[PDB]
Amino acid sequence: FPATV
Amino acid sequence: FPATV
Amino acid sequence: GAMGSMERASLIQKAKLAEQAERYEDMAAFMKGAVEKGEELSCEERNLLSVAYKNVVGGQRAAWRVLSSIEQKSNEEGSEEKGPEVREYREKVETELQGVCDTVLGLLDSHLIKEAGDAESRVFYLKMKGDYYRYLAEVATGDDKKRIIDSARSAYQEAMDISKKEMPPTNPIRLGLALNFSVFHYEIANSPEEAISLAKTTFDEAMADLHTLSEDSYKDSTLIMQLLRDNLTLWT
Amino acid sequence: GAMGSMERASLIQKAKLAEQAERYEDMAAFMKGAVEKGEELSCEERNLLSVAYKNVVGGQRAAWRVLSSIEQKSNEEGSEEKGPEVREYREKVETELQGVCDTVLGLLDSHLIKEAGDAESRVFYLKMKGDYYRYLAEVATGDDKKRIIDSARSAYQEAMDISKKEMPPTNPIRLGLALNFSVFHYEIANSPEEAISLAKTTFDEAMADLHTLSEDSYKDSTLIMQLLRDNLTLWT
Ligand SMILES: *CC(=O)NC1CC2(CCN(C(=O)C3(Nc4ccc(Cl)cc4)CCOCC3)CC2)C1
Ligand SMILES: *CC(=O)NC1CC2(CCN(C(=O)C3(Nc4ccc(Cl)cc4)CCOCC3)CC2)C1
Ligand SMILES: [Mg+2]
Ligand SMILES: [Mg+2]
Ligand SMILES: [Mg+2]
Ligand SMILES: [Mg+2]
Repeated sequence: FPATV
Repeated sequence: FPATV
Repeated sequence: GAMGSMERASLIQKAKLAEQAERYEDMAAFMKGAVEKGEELSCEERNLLSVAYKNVVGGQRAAWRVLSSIEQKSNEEGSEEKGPEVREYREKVETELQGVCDTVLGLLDSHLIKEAGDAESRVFYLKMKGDYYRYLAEVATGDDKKRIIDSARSAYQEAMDISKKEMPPTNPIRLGLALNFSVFHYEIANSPEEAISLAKTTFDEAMADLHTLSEDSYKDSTLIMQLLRDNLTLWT
Repeated sequence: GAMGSMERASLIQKAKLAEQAERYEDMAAFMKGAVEKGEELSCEERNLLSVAYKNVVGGQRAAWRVLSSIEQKSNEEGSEEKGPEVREYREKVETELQGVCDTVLGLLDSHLIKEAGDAESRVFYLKMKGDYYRYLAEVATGDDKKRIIDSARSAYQEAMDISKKEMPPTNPIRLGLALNFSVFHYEIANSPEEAISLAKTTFDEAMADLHTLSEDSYKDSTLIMQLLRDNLTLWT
């Protein structure tokens, strides 16, 4: 999965 | 801490 | 609410304790209590609120993905019929997840967003609104899917417009927003080109502004920039 | 109970799904439901029950230890007075922990133990009873501390007597029991010599019986033996 903050 | 199962 | 009788400062103090103990459900309940006192949140308090719910829903999403994968496999050719249990349990986890998103969105609507006048607060809350509609969209399959996706897009877009007018390109909130909206485009809106363009332009405009920063601000900004780079590397 | 309307097999199936999703609270609630159907548990079902509650209370204990440490520091000379919050939150986590122990002990008393006639089931349930009294003892500070400690010791001792009569020295249940009772001695009963003697004798008697085992039984037994060795290395 892609990085989110 | 010591190992328990 | 069960937190109605506790002091605002006591709720914030316990949220911090719950964070240290990695008790995120507790943290979230404390921060919900604090929001419901009706006063605006400081920068630190906004971060506690986001950390708490990010962790709770993050766990739920991971669980949902495990269960959904199992359920998909069950619906493959050759798979033996195991009854309604996998669907029922995926639905249970989904409903809980939706419940938490609805809670967070509830707090933002009543009344965090309408009272947020500074760029750093308003952009932050609108980014959260985008995020929790994005999580709802991840599990959405019915008549409202399109409207959920658009509710995410609309919140992210308003946050984006403010961030571009009112914040420097290296602002960690601006960066975080761009990172997540870019993921929205890739994973939810079926717009990988938009996702890539956004991540790239955000990265480059930040790079060109790093010279204005102190050592500590540089560290903060570059951390999030590396996450944009990580996503670009994944997608290209 | 909220699980009263669900099929026994459905509860077991969902417990396994909850395990895969690392949803241990759910797992535990499913297994409690299954126990409350009133039928005896198979070997696999006993393990699901123990895994679930071990994980739930394990998390609680870690959180309790964080909070207790913070609370101790607050009561040190020079520490600024921060109010009742740290004690209140430690107490909250403690009460929840005690609640879960009481639930598990409830299940064993009504009526898992009294129906357990084979060595592998009875030793297992008595070991669990020892364990959940040991967790209660970890947080106990009042008039009942001694009786809680003795309730742990009594359960562990009965399990030990059965295990020595009815199981080979390499039996993983016998090994697991000895491991935990030895920790009981070290950490709860202030008997480090007994803890060490137990771990050592258990290890040595197992070593001498490994020759009787298959490759797979050897793997299982030696895994737990290494945990005895790990504890001995910690203590000597
Ligand atoms: C007033 C203010 O800016 N407060 C907060 C925002 C803050 C920026 C730095 N942060 C981060 O780098 C991480 N979290 C995060 C969360 C939300 C947004 Cl919009 C941006 C960044 C934490 C560490 O991992 C990288 C992201 C922390 C929050 C300071
Ligand atoms: C019928 C039967 O024996 N069922 C279960 C007991 C079992 C032995 C092997 N196990 C283990 O080695 C671990 N868990 C454990 C839990 C409780 C006891 Cl009393 C002993 C052992 C899991 C892996 O890590 C080491 C301990 C699993 C349970 C098979
Ligand atoms: Mg649904
Ligand atoms: Mg553009
Ligand atoms: Mg107490
Ligand atoms: Mg002896």
